[PDB]
Amino acid sequence: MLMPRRMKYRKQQRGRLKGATKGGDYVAFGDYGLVALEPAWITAQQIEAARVAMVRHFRRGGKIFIRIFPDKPYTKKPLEVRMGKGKGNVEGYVAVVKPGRVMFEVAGVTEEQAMEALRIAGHKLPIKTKIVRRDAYDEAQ
Amino acid sequence: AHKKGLGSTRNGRDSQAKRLGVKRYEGQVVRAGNILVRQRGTRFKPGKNVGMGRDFTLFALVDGVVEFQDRGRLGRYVHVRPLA
Amino acid sequence: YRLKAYYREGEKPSALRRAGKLPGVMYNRHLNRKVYVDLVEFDKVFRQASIHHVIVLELPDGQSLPTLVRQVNLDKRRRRPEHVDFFVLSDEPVEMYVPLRFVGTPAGVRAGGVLQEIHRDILVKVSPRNIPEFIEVDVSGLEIGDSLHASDLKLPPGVELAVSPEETIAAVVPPEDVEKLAEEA
Amino acid sequence: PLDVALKRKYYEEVRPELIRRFGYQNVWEVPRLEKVVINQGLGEAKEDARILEKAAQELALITGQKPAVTRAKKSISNFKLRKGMPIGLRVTLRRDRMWIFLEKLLNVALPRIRDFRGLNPNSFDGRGNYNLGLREQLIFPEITYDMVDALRGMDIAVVTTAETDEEARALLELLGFPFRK
Amino acid sequence: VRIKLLLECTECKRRNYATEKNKRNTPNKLELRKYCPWCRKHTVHREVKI
Amino acid sequence: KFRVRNRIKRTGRLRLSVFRSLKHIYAQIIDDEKGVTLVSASSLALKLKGNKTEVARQVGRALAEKALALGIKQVAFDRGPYKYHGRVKALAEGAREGG
Amino acid sequence: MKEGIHPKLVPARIICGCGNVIETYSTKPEIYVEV
RNA sequence: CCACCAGCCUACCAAACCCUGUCAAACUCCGAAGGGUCCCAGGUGGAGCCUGGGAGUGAGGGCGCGAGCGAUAACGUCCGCGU
RNA sequence: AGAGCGCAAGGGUAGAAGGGGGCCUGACUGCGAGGCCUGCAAGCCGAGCAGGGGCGAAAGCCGGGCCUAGUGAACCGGUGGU
RNA sequence: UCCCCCGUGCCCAUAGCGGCGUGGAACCACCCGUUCCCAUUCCGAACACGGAAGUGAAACGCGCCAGCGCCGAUGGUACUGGGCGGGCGACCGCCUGGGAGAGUAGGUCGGUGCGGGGG
Repeated sequence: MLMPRRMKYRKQQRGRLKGATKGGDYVAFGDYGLVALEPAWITAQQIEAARVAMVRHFRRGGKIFIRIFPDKPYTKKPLEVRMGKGKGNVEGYVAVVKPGRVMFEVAGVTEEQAMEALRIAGHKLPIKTKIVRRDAYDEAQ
Repeated sequence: AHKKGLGSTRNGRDSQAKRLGVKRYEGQVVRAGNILVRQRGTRFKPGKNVGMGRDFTLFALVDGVVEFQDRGRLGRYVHVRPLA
Repeated sequence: YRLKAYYREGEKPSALRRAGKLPGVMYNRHLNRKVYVDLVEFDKVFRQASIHHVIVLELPDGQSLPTLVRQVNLDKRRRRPEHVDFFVLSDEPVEMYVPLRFVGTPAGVRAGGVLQEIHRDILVKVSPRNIPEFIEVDVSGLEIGDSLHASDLKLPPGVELAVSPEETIAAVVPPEDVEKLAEEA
Repeated sequence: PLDVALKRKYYEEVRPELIRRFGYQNVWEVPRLEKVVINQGLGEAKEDARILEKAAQELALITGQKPAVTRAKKSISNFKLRKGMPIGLRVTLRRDRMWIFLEKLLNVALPRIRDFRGLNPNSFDGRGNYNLGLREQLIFPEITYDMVDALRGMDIAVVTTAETDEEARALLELLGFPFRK
Repeated sequence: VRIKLLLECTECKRRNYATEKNKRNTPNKLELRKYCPWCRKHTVHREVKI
Repeated sequence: KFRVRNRIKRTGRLRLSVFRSLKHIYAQIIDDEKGVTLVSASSLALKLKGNKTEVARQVGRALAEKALALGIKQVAFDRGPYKYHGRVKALAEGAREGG
Repeated sequence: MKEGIHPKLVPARIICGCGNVIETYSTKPEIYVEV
């Protein structure tokens, strides 16, 4: 989780999400990484779920970084209502993530550690991902 | 069915869009009293027989044809030059 | 080390790509022809390179010339190289990223702690007569909270610097556990 | 010209010491005196009219000139006064006028200050400027008890063509400014 | 609003007209502004009536 | 610092681009657009006299004739820091009609 | 300084506590103080 | 731990700034594809212009992509270009 | 140019629209070329012309306000005049 | 024909900053006097009116440097007319033409006409 505590617009329109990551597939941080495969929102609930499952499995572990950040307002209408009359509610605080975007990375772990960890952490999220090392990513800032 | 407490709004209010834009360009004869630039701030500064009014609007003073100009450390220019 | 090269003509990349050749451009001072290589040995060799090591491209033109890399645009989608830039070398003081090899196991390290990999690759002005290989970086006496930066690093006699030097090249950071489940609060 | 005591001495004494020790092989770059403004801005002009500025003009009356009631700038709720027209008493002194100013100053003004320990040395701007305040208005010669209300200090400002510490400092010591230590 | 209200000035030397507005709230005692009538050049003008 | 183009409030029509400086008075009359000038008259930069105010007088009137040789009738005294103390040559009698 | 209602000038002395005799030129005619 | 006033220290909080990446309909340094309109040119078609009598028509719907809304549900509704 | 530019924000502005002083009163009169806009109606822009008026040494600006909100056709009747 | 400067204007920062070197013989600028013209919500600073001695630092004019600042090719890609499949959608692919900024190379502290004086 995490988000602004006071931004600019309570509500904002859904939008269209096709692809291209916009920017963010290299590193400069971790030594292993987890990268998305589909153009969807990732919910901060799921995000912190991953953060958990991660630091959870590997206790006393080093530092993990989240390149993403859940800053998209979901419009959730009250339950059992009728059409029109308004909109949703500032629920589902999430982020816009497209394939090829490094959601999150580990550094200081172990090989199989980072493996199983990021493996499960990714298995949590509403998609599927790529577990990546660090070599080609070099340069691009 | 059961439809409990819902609500309302406050935003069903819009400003009547007023047709704004530039009407005449280089290549068109404009003869004395023809508006050719609708704007709010100085998007287009007047000049050579060009005119401005009480609301930043460019028009024709002569029976001349429009043309443009760029002067960075001054602004954007329109010059409606006629014939010798 | 060694790698093949061939002159690009101007044929649309789409084909060159879809076959097996990796398209790219090379240049020096004013020269700017177009070229291409071959993914597999290109990939394999580049691992033993980047802007850390020097490369050589032999060409069926009668001339074999070495370059360094630079700017690598990618596919984003499905993640992999799809274009490369190669700056032809010289002997006149050039600027690029020398690797910093982390060395030292102090108090930040060992007693928990994780190194802050900021700048392995750092902007330096070295004469292409000299070639700094693996600039050592002293970690031998650092503790969590602190860092290391500036001229503290190794400045080989044939290499000059020009970044800040302020820029923290590395630091040590605190680990995590179930104590952030207390933060969960 | 208006020959006072420290003026004639500046003419003469300044050239030997300044040119010999500091070394200034330029007849006109040589950074000497400059503008000396006196400023007594309060903030108590919440109102009380210019019966409160009448006090402010009495100040300029002592320097031998008439002032301008420069003022504030913004809306301050805390100590009242918004917009920006209260009390920021100011006058501009130059050449032969500031001459008589500092004249009366180091001649007779300064010694009766009560905590006249030593002219504060740590108030250097560093570009040929020197800024300081004071605790009593009557420390200067001309004004005696027959006008005083309670307390009305002054923030003296003296810019100099100088640019560094040493030159303007010893300029103050060649125009009589007895520092702390 | 009436506080600013609406009043009309008239020339002296018989009648004449021109239309205006006031501000009684603002220090507006009486008005004798200088304008031009239908007949002849610019002259006097006095304020009167609603 | 006196720009404002007072020359824009002189873009009205026909210019007299000048400037005053310590020793010389640069009284010039300029055809604009192409910025092609015409009529110059100066202090001792015209080799006339040494006091700007007297020079002015004489110069303007000398300048008058110059203007009146090239079919010149009216322009506008050009300066932002002008202040206008006249220098009652004020290029008014000096050809222009001026004031 | 110019104007007109300016508080004027005129010389002033100094009959200090030591016997000092300084010659000043400020605003009030009778200036004298301490040292 | 002192006063004429300062020192000093931290796996604390944080103004700002530098770097590391980063996000945006109501952010915009750059800015297309495109549309728009004048100028010259071709284009003979139930093109077009101009005045004049007769209408009807004003619940429309689907698919197509581009946006809203819905839950990036609806053989859902809401607009736009396209049929 | 992040200040301010009455009020909401947009656009705009320090080569002024902002802020200081002096004379004033063009929130002028009789007309309006030709254009914005558009179902009608209403709204928007203004050259020039002539009467005279204010400031400007002049060249010259002035038919209210930096603009977009502050509005109500007609029928009825009040009131002063022709 | 051109050299140095002054008045000036055009390009719109590759024209700007900063560091630096140089000129006062005509100039420019400080300077100089504050009686006269004249003005400052206060200042002869500013605008001035009258100008001998001096100065070339500051004002500026010319020169050298890129550190900052501005420009930015060329490869490739984004997105896209128009055409055509594939997927339950979320969405992906191909041709035809159109073609960015991101950045790398590298560029750049100037370009220039009217008028005036001295040589």
